Amino acid sequence: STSDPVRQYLHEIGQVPLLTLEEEVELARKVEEGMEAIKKLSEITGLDPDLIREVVRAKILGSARVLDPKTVEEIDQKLKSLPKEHKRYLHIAREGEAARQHLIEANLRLVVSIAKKYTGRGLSFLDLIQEGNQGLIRAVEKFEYKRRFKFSTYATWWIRQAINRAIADQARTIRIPVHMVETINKLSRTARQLQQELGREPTYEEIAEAMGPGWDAKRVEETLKIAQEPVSLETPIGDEKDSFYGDFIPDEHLPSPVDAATQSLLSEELEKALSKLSEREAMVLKLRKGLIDGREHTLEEVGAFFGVTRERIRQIENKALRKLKYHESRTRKLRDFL
Amino acid sequence: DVPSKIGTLLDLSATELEQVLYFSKYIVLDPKGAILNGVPVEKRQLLTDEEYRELRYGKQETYPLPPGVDALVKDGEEVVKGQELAPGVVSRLDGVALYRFPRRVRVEYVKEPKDYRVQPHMNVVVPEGARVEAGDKIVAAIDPEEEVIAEAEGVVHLHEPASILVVKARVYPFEDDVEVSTGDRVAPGDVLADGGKVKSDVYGRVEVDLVRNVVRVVESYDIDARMGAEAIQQLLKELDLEALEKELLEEMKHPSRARRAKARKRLEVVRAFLDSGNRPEWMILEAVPVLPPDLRPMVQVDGGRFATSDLNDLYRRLINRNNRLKKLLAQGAPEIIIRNEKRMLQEAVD
DNA sequence: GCATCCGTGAGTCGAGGAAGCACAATTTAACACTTTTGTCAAG
DNA sequence: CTTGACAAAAGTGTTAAATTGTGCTATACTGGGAGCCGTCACGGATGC
Repeated sequence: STSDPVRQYLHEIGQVPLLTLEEEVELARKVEEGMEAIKKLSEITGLDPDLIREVVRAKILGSARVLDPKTVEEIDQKLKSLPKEHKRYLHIAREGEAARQHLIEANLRLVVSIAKKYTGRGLSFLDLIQEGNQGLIRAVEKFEYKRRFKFSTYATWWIRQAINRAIADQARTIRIPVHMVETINKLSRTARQLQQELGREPTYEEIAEAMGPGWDAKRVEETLKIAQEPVSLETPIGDEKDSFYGDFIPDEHLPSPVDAATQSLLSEELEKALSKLSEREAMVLKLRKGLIDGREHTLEEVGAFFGVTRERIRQIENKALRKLKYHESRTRKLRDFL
Repeated sequence: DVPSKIGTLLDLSATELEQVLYFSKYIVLDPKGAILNGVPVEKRQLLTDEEYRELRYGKQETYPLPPGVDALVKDGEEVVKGQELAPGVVSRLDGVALYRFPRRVRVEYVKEPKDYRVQPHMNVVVPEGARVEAGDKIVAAIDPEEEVIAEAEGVVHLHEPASILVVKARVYPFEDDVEVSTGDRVAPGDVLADGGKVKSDVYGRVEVDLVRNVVRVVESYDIDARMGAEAIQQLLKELDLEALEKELLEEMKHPSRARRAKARKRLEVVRAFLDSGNRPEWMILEAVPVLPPDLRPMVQVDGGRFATSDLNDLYRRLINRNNRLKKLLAQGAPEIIIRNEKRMLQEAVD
């Protein structure tokens, strides 16, 4: 279906026939032989094994794929300049790289069957399939046909692992580490088992006891507080959808008009009070309290500006602070701002 | 947005644009002398997935023979459509016939039709009709205890294929080193092996069979067809708005009112881009802007709970899919997987 | 011309707020110590 | 304005927990699941 992404994907993966026992073994053997051939090529030419595999993969995948192409063509020519005995490993590498593509493409139904069992846990059906496909790609890399086990027995481990790790890493807006995700899942299981056995919702004490050593009611509660998903700001309230959560949440970052005015009123009053001080006493207090440059200066730094020793600055500031205290008492025009 | 601006400039229908944009059909950007069903392939032509596969990789089919039976054809013999390969199976295309998995290998010792049985975990290491000196390997296996070798000199004959592969290709025998490798693409006259003694006589994909020491050229073309917005952006970058306007103006003199009505609609969009100074390819996004965080806040409510906007969830989906596509491209994943990831990335942006 | 399809539009305030483990790698916490800073009394 | 004790007040440097990221399981497993459903206007576009 053009409209349905899932139906379109299923149709595409249904165009590749399933592999028989003989077909699967040859593909796995070719992949295994190619990797061994690539390793030998690196030894013979001294090139990085990763670079050799990337050059081989680029040649197989063709020009329909976007190291620039010229460097690939240069390494390709160098490999092709090897003698026949060494060109044989290059041919094996190309055949193995092609086999890797066909072995992967033939097991795309396996991921879909496994992935359909993980829906409803935070990731969509197509997202589960793509994560599973990544485990399937990893399985082809590590699968060993010498053991005579079928591919699905070993691949099902990687497909499930990739899907589960994807859920632990992408299912929540605020990501919780995988280990903490495991703790949350285990706690939910324990509560569910206790709930079905006590005929009621267990308390944190029961859950902590069932979890095991190192768990108490406080830890059970903190873990449950950790696992709370954020609520949407656009959730409707009421039968008619014209009100939302965001309409009821005040902004408490920006200062209010009343807060801004009292800050500016205080600055004006403090400026007038600092007028009664001497020319240098006002500078000392304004420098030490961060009223000039925005940041507090120290006695030594203040002395550096004025060339006086640290001790003297402390005394002169204290006298000025005493002066201001006397002025405030005789006026009481600055106590309301505190 | 009906009528689409992208479709109007490129002259693509609403359905045609959707098929390309969401990876349902290919659009030809360079035919490369490709012929489809006896007709040359032309630029801007829409190809279905089967047509693209036939053009880009060729025609081939595998027919599974029933167990025990022996095919009526030899390995490497050309067949014609309708010919019976095995006693009960008839091919549907002409090409080289190849044994897939020979179940029994019948060697002929000279002094003697000794036979050996082939198992799925075993592979034959010699071609049909080969003289084997006493000692040479014949059938390989995982365990050397079951490995098959030749006691004396003889001729190796392969029988009882698991299936028959019919491939439309040209087979080029060789003796010395081949100058090409598997997956390479060649054109007529290109050297294949033996210093020009063997050369390609047809387009196709070259694959070297070391067991049969021949070079097969699977007849196919190096056509340039693409899907998605990468193809559309390629067409939108190639547009010459000056040239398009002149052609549209000439068609504005057509007697038919529908033709002039359509030409006016196209030229109104063309005129808009010409006058404003915008580029048509800017309608395809390469970088997606991200809204400032304070306009999509994640705030802590008076109770300590967190509230967030829907845009964060939509951004996370696009970022997750974008990152996954990069990983898949780095892994060299098959085209089917990549197409699904690209189709999901487009939907996430939408 | 012609149906058939899709897309856009349809009053205002108010009140209702499901693996598990192993191990490596990174980060956080707790010491330790030295190095400012702030006072002090003098002087 | 100094001038020397002083004491926290702070910072720098290791170290060890505590937290977090990552790889790995080998019987065989191979194409999803939920709508379902009482309105009426218009353009405007295409199927031709």
